[PDB]
Amino acid sequence: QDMDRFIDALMKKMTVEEKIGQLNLPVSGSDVAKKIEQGLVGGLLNLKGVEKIRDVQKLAIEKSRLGIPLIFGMDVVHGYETIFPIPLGLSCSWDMEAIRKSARVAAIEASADGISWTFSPMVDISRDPRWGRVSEGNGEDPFLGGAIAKAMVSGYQGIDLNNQLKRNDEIMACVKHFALYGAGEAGRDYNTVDMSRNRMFNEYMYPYQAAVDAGVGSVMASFNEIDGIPATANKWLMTDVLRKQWGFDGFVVTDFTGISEMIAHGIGDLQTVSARALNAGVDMDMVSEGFTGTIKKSIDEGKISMETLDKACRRILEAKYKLGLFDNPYKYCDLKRPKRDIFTKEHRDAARKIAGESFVLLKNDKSSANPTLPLKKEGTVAVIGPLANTRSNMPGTWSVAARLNDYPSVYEGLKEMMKGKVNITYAKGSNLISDAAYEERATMFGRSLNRDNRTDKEMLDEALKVAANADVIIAALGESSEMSGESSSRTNLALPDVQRTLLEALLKTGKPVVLTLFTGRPLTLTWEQEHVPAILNVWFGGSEAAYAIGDVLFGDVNPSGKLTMTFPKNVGQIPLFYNHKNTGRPLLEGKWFEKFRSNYLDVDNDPLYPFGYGLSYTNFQYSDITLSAPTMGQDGSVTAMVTVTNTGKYDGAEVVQLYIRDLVGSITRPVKELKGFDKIFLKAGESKTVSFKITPELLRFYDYELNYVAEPGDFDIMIGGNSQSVKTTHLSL
Amino acid sequence: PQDMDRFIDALMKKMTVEEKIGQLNLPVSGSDVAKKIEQGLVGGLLNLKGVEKIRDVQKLAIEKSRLGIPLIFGMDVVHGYETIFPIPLGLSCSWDMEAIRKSARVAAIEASADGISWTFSPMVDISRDPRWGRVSEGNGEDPFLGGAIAKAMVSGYQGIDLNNQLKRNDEIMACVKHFALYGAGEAGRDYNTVDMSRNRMFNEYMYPYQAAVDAGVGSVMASFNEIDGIPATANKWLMTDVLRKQWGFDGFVVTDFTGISEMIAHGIGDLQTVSARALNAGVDMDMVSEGFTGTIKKSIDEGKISMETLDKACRRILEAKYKLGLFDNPYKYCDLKRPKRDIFTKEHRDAARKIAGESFVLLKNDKSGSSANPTLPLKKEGTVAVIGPLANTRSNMPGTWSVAARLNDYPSVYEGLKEMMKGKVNITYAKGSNLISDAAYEERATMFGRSLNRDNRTDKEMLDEALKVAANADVIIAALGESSEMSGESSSRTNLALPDVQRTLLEALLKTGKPVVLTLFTGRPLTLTWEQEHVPAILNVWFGGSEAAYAIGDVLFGDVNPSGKLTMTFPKNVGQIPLFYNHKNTGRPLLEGKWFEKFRSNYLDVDNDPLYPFGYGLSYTNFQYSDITLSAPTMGSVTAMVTVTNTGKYDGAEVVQLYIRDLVGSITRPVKELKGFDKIFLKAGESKTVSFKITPELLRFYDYELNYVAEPGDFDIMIGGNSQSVKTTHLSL
Ligand SMILES: [Mg+2]
Ligand SMILES: [Mg+2]
Repeated sequence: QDMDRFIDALMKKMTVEEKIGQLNLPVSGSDVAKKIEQGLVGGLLNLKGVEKIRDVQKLAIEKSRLGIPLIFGMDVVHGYETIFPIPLGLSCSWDMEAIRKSARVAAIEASADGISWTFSPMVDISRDPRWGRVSEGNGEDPFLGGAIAKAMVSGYQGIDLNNQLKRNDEIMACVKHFALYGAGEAGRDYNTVDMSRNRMFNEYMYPYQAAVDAGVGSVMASFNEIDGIPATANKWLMTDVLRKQWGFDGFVVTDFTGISEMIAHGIGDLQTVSARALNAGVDMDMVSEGFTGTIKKSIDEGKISMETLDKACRRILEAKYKLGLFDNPYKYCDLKRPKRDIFTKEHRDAARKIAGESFVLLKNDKSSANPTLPLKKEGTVAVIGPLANTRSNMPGTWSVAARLNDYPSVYEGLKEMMKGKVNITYAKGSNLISDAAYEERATMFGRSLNRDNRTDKEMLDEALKVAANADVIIAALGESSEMSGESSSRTNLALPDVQRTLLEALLKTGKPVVLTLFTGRPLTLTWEQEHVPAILNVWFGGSEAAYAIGDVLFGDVNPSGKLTMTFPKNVGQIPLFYNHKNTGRPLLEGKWFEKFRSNYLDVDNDPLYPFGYGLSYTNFQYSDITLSAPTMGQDGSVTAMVTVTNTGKYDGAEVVQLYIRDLVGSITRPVKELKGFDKIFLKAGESKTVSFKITPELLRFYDYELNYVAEPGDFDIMIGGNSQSVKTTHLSL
Repeated sequence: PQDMDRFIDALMKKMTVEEKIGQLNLPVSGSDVAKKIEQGLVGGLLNLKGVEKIRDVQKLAIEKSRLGIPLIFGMDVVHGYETIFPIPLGLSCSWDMEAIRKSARVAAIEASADGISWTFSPMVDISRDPRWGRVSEGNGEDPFLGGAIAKAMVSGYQGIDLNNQLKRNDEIMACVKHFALYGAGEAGRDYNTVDMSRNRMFNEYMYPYQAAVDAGVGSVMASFNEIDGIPATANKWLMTDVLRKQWGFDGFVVTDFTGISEMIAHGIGDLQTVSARALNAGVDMDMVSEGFTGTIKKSIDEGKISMETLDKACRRILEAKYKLGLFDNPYKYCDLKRPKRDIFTKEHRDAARKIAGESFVLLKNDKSGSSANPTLPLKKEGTVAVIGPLANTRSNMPGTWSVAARLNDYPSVYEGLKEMMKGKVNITYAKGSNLISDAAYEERATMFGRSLNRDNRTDKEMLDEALKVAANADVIIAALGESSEMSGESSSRTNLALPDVQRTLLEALLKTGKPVVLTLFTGRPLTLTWEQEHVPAILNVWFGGSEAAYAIGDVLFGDVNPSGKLTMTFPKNVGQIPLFYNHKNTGRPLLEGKWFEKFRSNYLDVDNDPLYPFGYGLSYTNFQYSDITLSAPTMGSVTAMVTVTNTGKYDGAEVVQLYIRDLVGSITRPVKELKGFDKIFLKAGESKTVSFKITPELLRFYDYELNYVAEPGDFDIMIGGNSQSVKTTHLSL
């Protein structure tokens, strides 16, 4: 109606070259202004500062023939300047409102600085902790993945589908990486992906669909091939699935240089592969110049229709309309806003809050028979390890707008907040890893630890001198932030060598030790789980991480996070995940080892920590399940409720999880699927009922012909505090 | 060709429904099945050993059943009956199709002589996961090599003229297994889920089964794994669309052990329901499950199975027996004088020793200290100590899947060397270490009669004993690695290294200063970076079979020049799995020499390369290749020819391998694929010419639409001594 008629007239004034130019998305890198004057830039990524963005925008408005405004993109992944936990840690909060509010805040900060478009949320399902980009995602499960995709896009864009992007603090979200990028073979970033159509839809695709359903304005095509076709050239995925079946209405952008990397892939030259991508459904070309370089010749030669180009152009224009940018090219260019909106205390309070509700307590034995945690606010507490006094490694990877050198390290932030209460000391203890050249590439992008030439024994001795002065050791150990993220694959998931050696020495002091574990991925921790009294997985907490860790270790906040990705025992178990098929020879409960079952010779089938695992300072008690009927026909739905009681000594939160088992299928079904969850707070002593409505929709799945169906027969309804501790009841449809 | 049909029509028109279902029944032996046979309810038996026992049982089916339909007697004769050839994986490393077909000929001659008419072999599952114990039973990761051996083996069992097979009483019906994809079990755990695209199936995994069908294989065995979420035994797309309609298979499909009933645990229904689905899918014979005898008639009465479907399955069982000549002579294989004539003769064992020697792979043979010469070949003098838990065990020599073998009768490494080297070398022994630290793990690793007699002794005592022998020897043969039952069925490892205590024993032996030859026993690729750096000489002896000790002497002391070449990639660590030679390029490939480069497809903690590539294997001599002469630059055919010259001091064989790379595809193509090979023998200083014929058919692949096509365009033709060091020339189609 309004939009259509307005874009109609604009497009009537546009040459074929100007339409192609709308598809072009370079970096800002005097240079770029010449392209804009010629009409060749549809948008810009990675320019920073509201004042520079406005100046570039004035060029498009006043010096291109047609005055079409630009989109301004950036990877706002878990914060602009206020830095939240890395997405993988954030997912462990299981707190959909807190996650939406973290996106709302990032949108407000980046919009204050002229950014209208973020390459986020990342929703790739991942079952392989070798892939460093698992830190950017939501874990292994497509139901939780879908809800979080929903929280992030609604936080970025607005909650009401029919009233998004209309505020100057709402920005366009970009869901990535369509698709299956998390199944890169052997955990190596960019590697081949291959899987059946059924596995895709039943296990990998839904979180993309949730983002589209949530209103996401853009989609990014992934680097990986699918069915032998790079995603950026896959008509089936970019048209049949994304548009025909899912009903997406925004535009598709490639990843960085996605188009020209298809040459490397092995499917042709730049003209050939640019036309395939445009014909596939790809709308916007990030840096490759494949569209600008070759579309007009391909149209000349009949390999692309004017129709195809006009669709892609209109989608670019439609996004700019929906953002409000024809109404006002400077909607996001308020030079006053960054002082009012960026790194405020209200933003930092909420990031610190959610950080301490995202950490995951994996162990809390004795080290006196009290649990080691929480810690008494007294005495002397030494913080020892390579991660104890580094500012730049606090935000996590993918924080390209952060102020790395400004945020407090663990040693600093605890010393400040416990001023007058606890004597906080420090020892580096060890390097990151004994391999210096590895430590260097693990600490790039400003994350150096300023590695010395001290022998491992020199730092070891210094740390034991300091630990003898202390009552409790906080071992700050694990990964550097850039040991995860893009192009950060590991074949080994252990605690690095010199750190584990430092750790045992600290355990040999007989003093209580709290492992404060920094990581972007599941790690292999069987030794730590056996020998270390207390273990808190702090992932990477963001810019406020030090204080949140102080909140949790000293009991000001009772930990409530739970794993959203499985923690295998060793690397040989990958992939290991909670929602697997039963197989025809399952190892039954307690039976490892049994010959001629599906198990290994040298380790049992179990993860170290299952999906949904998370301890608390307090314990929770579950009743059995109350179903409102045993069959579904009775009312078309049923209700499954339990009462959870806080039986310990601490007010605390508990993530109640709903699992379902389709017992008999026309194809093999998983042994459980997350189908619901509810995070509740309980005062010590109090109880509450948690109900879940079971609907026929909740039981659907893509059968062998890819029909989305619920089949009659029996289900097991389970509820509990992780995918291994559940009460069970029984329903049929 | 109509005599068979008229005969089987006449027999089938006399059969009650029950007796037709009887023919479909394959129980194990245990009136051990004599009640069942008398009621006409047994189509064959498996694992009955003894020609006289088989003859008595068979006389029961002739004389005591109403119709006198004779039985087929099956057994897993995989790489030998009592003359044991190397395990298939080690056997595939010979690259000698003629010697491989002769190994099945010998096994068939021995197995028929003892009454067996039917072997479950060849196993042609492609695998790229060395965690899976069953790679020992296969042919490696490549489908062109695997298909040739499929043909070699089926021709060996049944006869070379596919139009004139099974007519002799020393030819037996083979069974290709396990159809299909059983080698892609997830996380390398046996029986676990398999999922992949239809495109990967046919370009990467499927051809060895078809090659066997084309070779005339009489029967086919459904695998344990699910495929597209349907267990292979219920998969009608697989068993009917692919196997018969597309490939033209004329024989019959048998299940693996209790395959049908294990579909209940798969989660696809009760015994009657899955039994009906399998017979409707194209499964003809039911191994032990009793699902066909238990439910088929009930399902016909209920209208879930047609008679025509039952008659189809029955007819193929009867055609199998006819083709074996069994109706005409039910006792064709029941000659009580044939055991002494045909089983474990000098001639058979000679051929086993020859091929074993020609299958071991020389992985490393560096000279050390002040030696003018490499350690191998050893000099026929002085004292050579054989040390390690594989040094003096007879029962572990055959390898896994030697069910008929005589575990006590085959010489251990120290005995064979001792007697063959009498009067030239003083051969001594020390156990050195247990197989592994965890005793419970050793007993699971040495079951099925493979005990090493673990003592009460401490590791130190055994080390002191070994080092005391070692100090009196001139050279040490470190006989280390796996027991036989650490591979095979249900023998997955999540750790692919040398066991802890053996590693320790090796390090002490290296520290003696005396030369050390690691003689590595194993049924799978191991991770050997430490050994590749610290051991001067390494020979992979896999498991050589009944004559392994004698062939180990042949090679170690020089009379045989090692010619084996790897058929499966050895990764540097488990974190690299899957790693294999025929992968896609990706869009961000790490170029040669570039590790580590950020934003390439590589790892942080290891480069992308295997420790030893596919087709790798050394010699005591050197082979040099001329450049490739192509008879024409563009595609009748074209001819690709090199000259190979033995430039070193010893006669020896060399596997010449041909690789082809399709440069641009409509889908991504592998960086190279084996397309030919040729094992030549060169006297020292001799040159020979090696020529391959490149036809369009050799360049066909399955495209996105699963059309089998060669696409015009450019090709790299390569010839070399392994998949990483090749001469290159260029062919255009
Ligand atoms: Mg069901
Ligand atoms: Mg081509």
